[PDB]
Amino acid sequence: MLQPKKTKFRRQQKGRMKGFAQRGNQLSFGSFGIKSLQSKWITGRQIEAARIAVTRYMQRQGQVWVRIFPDKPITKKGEGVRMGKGKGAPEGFVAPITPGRIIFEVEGVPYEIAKEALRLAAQKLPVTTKFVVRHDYDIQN
Amino acid sequence: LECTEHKESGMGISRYITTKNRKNTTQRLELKKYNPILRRMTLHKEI
Amino acid sequence: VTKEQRRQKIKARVRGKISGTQEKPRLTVFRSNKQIYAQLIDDIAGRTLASASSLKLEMTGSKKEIAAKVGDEIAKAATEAGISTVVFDRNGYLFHGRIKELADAARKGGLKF
Amino acid sequence: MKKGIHPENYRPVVFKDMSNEDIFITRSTMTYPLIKVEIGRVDKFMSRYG
Amino acid sequence: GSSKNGRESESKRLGVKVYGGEMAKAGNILVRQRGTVHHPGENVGIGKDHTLYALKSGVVVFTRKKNDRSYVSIKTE
Amino acid sequence: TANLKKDYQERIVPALMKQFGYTSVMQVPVLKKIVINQGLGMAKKIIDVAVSELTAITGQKAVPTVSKKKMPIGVMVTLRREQMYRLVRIALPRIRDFKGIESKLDGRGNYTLGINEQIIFPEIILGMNITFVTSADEEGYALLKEFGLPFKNA
Amino acid sequence: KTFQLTGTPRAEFGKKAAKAIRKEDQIPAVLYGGKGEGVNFIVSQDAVRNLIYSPEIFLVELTVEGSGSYKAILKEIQFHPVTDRIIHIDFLQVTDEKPVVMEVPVVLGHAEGVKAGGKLSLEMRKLK
Amino acid sequence: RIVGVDLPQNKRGFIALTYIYGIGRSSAITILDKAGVDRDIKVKDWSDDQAAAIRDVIGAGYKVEGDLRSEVQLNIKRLMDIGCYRGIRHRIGLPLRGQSTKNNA
RNA sequence: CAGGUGGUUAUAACGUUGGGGAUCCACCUCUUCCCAUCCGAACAGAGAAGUUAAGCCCAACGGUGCCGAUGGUACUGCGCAGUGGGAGAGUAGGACGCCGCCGA
RNA sequence: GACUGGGGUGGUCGCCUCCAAAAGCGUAACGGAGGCUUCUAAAGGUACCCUCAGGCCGAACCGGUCAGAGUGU
Ligand SMILES: [K+]
Ligand SMILES: [Mg+2]
Ligand SMILES: [Mg+2]
Ligand SMILES: [Mg+2]
Ligand SMILES: [Mg+2]
Ligand SMILES: [Mg+2]
Ligand code: NA
Ligand code: NA
Ligand code: NA
Repeated sequence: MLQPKKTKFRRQQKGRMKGFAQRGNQLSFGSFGIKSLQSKWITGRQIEAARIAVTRYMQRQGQVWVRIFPDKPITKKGEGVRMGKGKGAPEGFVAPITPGRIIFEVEGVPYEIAKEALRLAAQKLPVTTKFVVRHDYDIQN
Repeated sequence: LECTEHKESGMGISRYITTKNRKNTTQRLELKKYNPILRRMTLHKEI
Repeated sequence: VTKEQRRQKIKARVRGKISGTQEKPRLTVFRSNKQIYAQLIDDIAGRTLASASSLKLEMTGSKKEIAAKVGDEIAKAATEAGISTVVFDRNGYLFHGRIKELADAARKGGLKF
Repeated sequence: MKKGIHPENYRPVVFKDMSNEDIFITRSTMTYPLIKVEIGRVDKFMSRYG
Repeated sequence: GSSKNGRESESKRLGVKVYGGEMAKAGNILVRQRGTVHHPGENVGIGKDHTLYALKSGVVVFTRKKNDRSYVSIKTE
Repeated sequence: TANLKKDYQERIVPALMKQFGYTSVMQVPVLKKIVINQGLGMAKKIIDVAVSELTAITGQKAVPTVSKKKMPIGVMVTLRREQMYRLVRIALPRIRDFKGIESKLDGRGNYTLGINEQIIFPEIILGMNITFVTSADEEGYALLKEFGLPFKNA
Repeated sequence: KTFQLTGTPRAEFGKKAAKAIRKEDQIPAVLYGGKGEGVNFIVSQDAVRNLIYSPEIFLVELTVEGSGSYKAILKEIQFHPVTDRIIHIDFLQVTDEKPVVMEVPVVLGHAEGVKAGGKLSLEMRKLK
Repeated sequence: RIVGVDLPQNKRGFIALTYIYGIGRSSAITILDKAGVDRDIKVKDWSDDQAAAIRDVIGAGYKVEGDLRSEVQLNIKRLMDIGCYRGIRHRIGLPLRGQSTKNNA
């Protein structure tokens, strides 16, 4: 489970996700990847499940990069607790993403293997996804 | 240990009210201050 | 820490308080290893009104008397230019020695300051 | 420079080596006063028996 | 349970009071500030709490010098 | 006088040792000042005794050194224009255990000679830790070879 | 190692003009470098095939209808964050002197070769 | 002072010479007799000539001080590195002159 | 041939390479007095023994800093992206200052 | 006694600073974080003179590259 080793502040205001991702929207470090098409909070459990899927596929070959990191703490109130009286109990960390942000990247496997593995990873994520490849890629060899 | 201090020896009389730390300055504080009655600078001492 | 920057800091400190106008011009002084230069400056215009130095002036062998002669000369030049009040600028030097003699001689002359 | 703070009796003294005939003169703070200063196995076998 | 927060001090109404180009009488307060966000210049004085005020009557001028340092001055007559 | 007379007479570094031969004696390396600093954390009479020891060794008063956290944790003395350039001359007739003084430089020329025993002093647990700041244009070793003192590995 | 391209002149600037250009399936492009002011023009998404391509096809010969003809190379490309479509192209005009640094594909220790058009100083490409 | 060693200034010669590493009572007596100095003279009472004679007798023979220390260290190092019985006994810290352990150090 | 003192927010700074010297500046020489620090290193004084080595000035250098378009994009006002405003970063490039007064 | 996502329990009640605060000022929550109920006879005034912290080299001292330090709280 990805989460910061230390943090300055325990609580964070629930911000707002606004437009498209202007950084991290281009395939760097790899040849194939998947971009989000929605705005959402991605949890560490979802990230780990998707990474496990994409690594169980492709066998032992290739390399996989995860490009987002959960560093936003969230809280939950709890059953029987009324509104008010401060923040609730901490319940982990999330990464907020907007459409265009690349979540997963792979390199070192053929086109079909990459496409299938990234499909498998995308099926465990809470956002609809687009599969992308680097534009200077050669389809053969 | 910080307290009110009164400076005196005017001429009515001339008084100045200041503060001091008595533990730091056990001895009596004496300074030259302007005297309104005599219109000159005279030595005032803590009472 | 070069002596140039050491004097530049003191020059900035002195100029923080002293500035010259057409009335009460700045009297700035440069020392050097020999001779001594005095200048009368109107700072709002960036224009020098009077000057004096010991480059063509030589009477004794000792810098204190040479500085006194320069002070007398600059007092004369200022009174001829129509200057009676000034403000002295140390120009980064300690007010003691040759500059002290120059200022004292300028006091013996005109330049009521 | 500061008069009095610096140690006094800074006379000129001579260092003389008693076993090297060397004389030096300095101003060590201690007509110069004189201070005297002072300044294998096979072979063994062949030697024993041969 | 309970919250350990809930405190806040009163606002001090800091900021620029007379902007560049306006006319200021003598003694008018120009800036309320903590420290020297703006430094005094010609015909401008600075108080104990770094309040900038006019020493004359004229037009307020804001200027920027080296290190983007901001100066407030008064142009008179 | 001191060794300054002989040094000015010879001045062989510009020609005999060569280098910096710009017809300028102002390029010849010279020894700026010699600084002796003992230093000790025992404080409090240790400093009041070490100041006397340094003063006796040097011929000039040694002010205590602050430790900045506010105590006199060291004693030091700086000598110039009269340290045999008689300090170097007095140090020349000395010995302690054996020979083999180190030849470590400082990147600009500084014989920072660390001596454990203070019994090698003809006048006098301690230390010496003497240093020689010199204006070597500061050659690391080429102009730092103007040392007349003992040195290991020749 | 020589692409051919033609450009419709562009004189309207702003978000409105760029949107109007892109609605009819074309790309705003600028060309600068060397002496002379820059040239603004419009190319077509079909016309650009040096972008979705394996090699570094230097020497794009551009004929701009309102201007002359130049030999340039790809300098900067802007993509849409979501659709990955091409939204703007900037070309650097290469001259005889003033060598231009670019990226040249690597085969296994090989390259594609840059000696003409561009002078020298090729950095790398896909140095994995 | 004598060989780089400061002697007890208030002791007789035949005792104060034993304070040098490499000279005992017998060597001190022999050195004084060969140099021609009476053995019952305090160190402070030695003439300059007598001190020179004693130093010159100490030289040319009687390996003392740092020379003897280096010689002994070299001998011990050679004995240890030859890997003999006495070498391993010295390396392990046990008696090597025939003494029996299990009862005394 | 160099010095002093100012305006202009480093396009002005830093740096590397090379060259100065009748006097101008500086390094440099010595502490009797003024004055100062454990130390004439700094500060202060005394007049000319030698140096252009260093400071300083000049010239070349686009090296580190600094500045910086056009086009596009982000964002945004109008209660509709129809009609207006429009970055930041980056890329072309620029830049080894520009104007005064005094003295020689 | 009051506030209070019913009341009670728990917490809080005056002042200071940051964020919430939407690029003037102002602006709420039992929203998120911390402090105060003093201190200094110099830690006040002025003239003069200085410049921290960090990394490296040598062995508190030397050397030259460099706003991090301090400003009682
Ligand atoms: K723009
Ligand atoms: Mg506030
Ligand atoms: Mg811009
Ligand atoms: Mg109630
Ligand atoms: Mg506001
Ligand atoms: Mg607002
Ligand atoms: Na509140
Ligand atoms: Na910039
Ligand atoms: Na930019």
